[PDB]
Amino acid sequence: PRRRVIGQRKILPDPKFGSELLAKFVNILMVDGKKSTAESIVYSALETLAQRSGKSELEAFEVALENVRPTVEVKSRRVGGSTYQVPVEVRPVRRNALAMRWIVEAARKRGDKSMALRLANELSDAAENKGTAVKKREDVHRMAEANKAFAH
Amino acid sequence: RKQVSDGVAHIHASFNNTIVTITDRQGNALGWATAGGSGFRGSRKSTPFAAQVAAERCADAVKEYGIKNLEVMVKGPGPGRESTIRALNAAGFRITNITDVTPIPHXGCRPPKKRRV
Amino acid sequence: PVIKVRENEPFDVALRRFKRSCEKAGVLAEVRRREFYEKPTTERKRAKASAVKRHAKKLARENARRTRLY
RNA sequence: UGAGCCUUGAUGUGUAGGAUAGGUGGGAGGCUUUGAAGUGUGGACGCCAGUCUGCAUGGAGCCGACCUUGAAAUACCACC
RNA sequence: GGCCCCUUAGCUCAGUGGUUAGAGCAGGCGACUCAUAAUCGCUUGGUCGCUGGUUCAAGUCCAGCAGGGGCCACCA
RNA sequence: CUUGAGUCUCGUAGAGGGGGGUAGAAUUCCAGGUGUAGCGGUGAAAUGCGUAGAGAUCUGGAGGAAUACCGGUGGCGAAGGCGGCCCCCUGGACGAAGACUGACGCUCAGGUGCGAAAGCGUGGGGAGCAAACAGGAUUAGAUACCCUGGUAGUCCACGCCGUAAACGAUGUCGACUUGGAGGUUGUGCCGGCGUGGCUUCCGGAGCUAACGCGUUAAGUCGACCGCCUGGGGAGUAC
Ligand SMILES: [Mg+2]
Ligand SMILES: [Mg+2]
Ligand SMILES: [Mg+2]
Ligand SMILES: [Mg+2]
Ligand SMILES: [Mg+2]
Ligand SMILES: [Mg+2]
Ligand SMILES: [Mg+2]
Ligand SMILES: [Mg+2]
Ligand SMILES: [Mg+2]
Ligand SMILES: [Mg+2]
Ligand SMILES: [Mg+2]
Ligand SMILES: [Mg+2]
Ligand SMILES: [Mg+2]
Ligand SMILES: [Mg+2]
Ligand SMILES: [Mg+2]
Ligand SMILES: [Mg+2]
Ligand SMILES: [Mg+2]
Ligand SMILES: [Mg+2]
Ligand SMILES: [Mg+2]
Ligand SMILES: [Mg+2]
Repeated sequence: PRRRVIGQRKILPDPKFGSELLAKFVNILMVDGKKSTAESIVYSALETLAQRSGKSELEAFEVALENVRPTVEVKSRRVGGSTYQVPVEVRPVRRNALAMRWIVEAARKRGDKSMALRLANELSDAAENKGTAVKKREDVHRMAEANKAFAH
Repeated sequence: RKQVSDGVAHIHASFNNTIVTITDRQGNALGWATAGGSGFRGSRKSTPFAAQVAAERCADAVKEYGIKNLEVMVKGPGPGRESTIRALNAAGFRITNITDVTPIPHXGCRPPKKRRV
Repeated sequence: PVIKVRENEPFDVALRRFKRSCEKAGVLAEVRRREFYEKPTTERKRAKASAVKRHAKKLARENARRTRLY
């Protein structure tokens, strides 16, 4: 906004794991205000991923999340009346938000029998650089790399 | 191919492009590179980043002579006047002299007319 | 703009002093000026305008001294 | 500064792989202080993995096939 | 009559006999912009004329027959 | 008769004018060496140039036009105008002390002369720039603005033409009338104190419809000249 006044809203960690990050993930997955359904789906998919990978629910999720976070992005700036696309550096909170949004949207557009199974498959495939989320991250990175002469 | 150990880097930086050439002390060229040949067309061609990329490619291409020292002669008003020198220094060469050699008439001829944009 | 790198100094200081020597020599100003043709009448008019603006600025700066803002 | 032939030495790493592999071949005994395993000085070529080569020290071994390849020892060798 | 050059994806063109079939052109989906044109990213797309035989391995070997061009021949 | 006007003697500053000679930087072109795949241009492109060797870089030569820095509301000229350096011919302006002539003055209808740039005639020269013209773009169209080329012309000698926002939009000559801050150029006395010429900015009385001018007047007066009389038709027709 015009005045730079806004604050920040707190969040409450999930019950069975005590991590706010899974709470934000559930929030992004939620539709129509129905939080219980989202938590059911998240817990089922995450435990399936845990028993397939064999380590745990938390660190498997974090390892999958690490392979999607972007590092540079493209914005637009003016110098003499003309607008150029320019690479900029993203902040960690923005990194987490972008990664979660990409994972959820990639998972929604699949062809399995349930949303939990879709999300489990997407996370498992992303934990080793295979999913469409990884492809989109690579696309963004190379698009930023192309417009490198305009930075600074 | 033939050891020289001394060279002169000539930089030609106009408003649209930049050309760097390496010559022996006697003016004999050994290699060259341009910003337009490195994969930069149009507007991107006239940025300091392209100039440093071209400078490092020229340093790459002139390696077969064992060049150890350099002196720099810059002409032109273009953007790539000083990033080229930094790239040449970062390429490992030893810099000895820097000189401006841009031509100035002492009156001369008549320039073109103003563009009415 | 003749620069000789002296004994035992880093590259950045030599670059900076070369830049200041070339800025002193007024090279880029000349390259900018001799780009196109300017009629004698245009040059005389611009010189008069510059002199008038200098005088007005000096008078305003001097005049601001007597007054107080609050 | 070309072309032709005559003169020798290098030269060519599919996968596999002791292996930077053209065939053939009298073929498996030659080389051996007519300075050898393994060092140091040192040059060359090199898909830069490694081969060739001058000297010195050392001073005298490698040794065929012997086992993965279809192939081996230029261990001596004629042919291109 | 004699040389020569021109078929490889949809076209034009590179392709070395060892584990290669590549490039340039359209359409499509995106990115930047309040919004266009300009730029930028990702894409859709091979019977290498039919047949032959040589190697461990035949797109790369020639063999049988194609369509038009550039010079030169020719006294039923 | 000497106070207006003029002559003589000594110095000062100056892109004032006409003619000849000469230097250094840069652009273009010609010949050669190295070297190799782009250059150039634009908001983005294309036309154009290049593997028949370009652009970049070094050496040698040819030719034309203009004089960076000094450089400045600095200087000179009736106005138009005048800028590298050296010599030859030549016009004006100002200051200090004195001598000489004796009203020899001011203004001027017709008349005469000078007068930017473009343009016309004859003979030369031609680097760069660039009306006309050709091509590439942009656009609904683009006889344009932008890009790539380019001929008259721009240069010299001699001769015409006679016009410009030729402007300070302010005719020439003389006398009188509070101040302040600077620039440039002479001179007197001992950095200070005076005294002449030209010039930039502000401002008082006064004047003006107002804006503004204000000792360089658009203030107070005198001599002579030129011009105006509602807007179009028209600065046109005969
Ligand atoms: Mg020019
Ligand atoms: Mg231009
Ligand atoms: Mg008179
Ligand atoms: Mg008259
Ligand atoms: Mg004229
Ligand atoms: Mg004429
Ligand atoms: Mg003529
Ligand atoms: Mg015509
Ligand atoms: Mg033009
Ligand atoms: Mg006239
Ligand atoms: Mg008139
Ligand atoms: Mg008038
Ligand atoms: Mg008069
Ligand atoms: Mg009045
Ligand atoms: Mg006033
Ligand atoms: Mg007064
Ligand atoms: Mg009066
Ligand atoms: Mg009046
Ligand atoms: Mg009337
Ligand atoms: Mg008339």
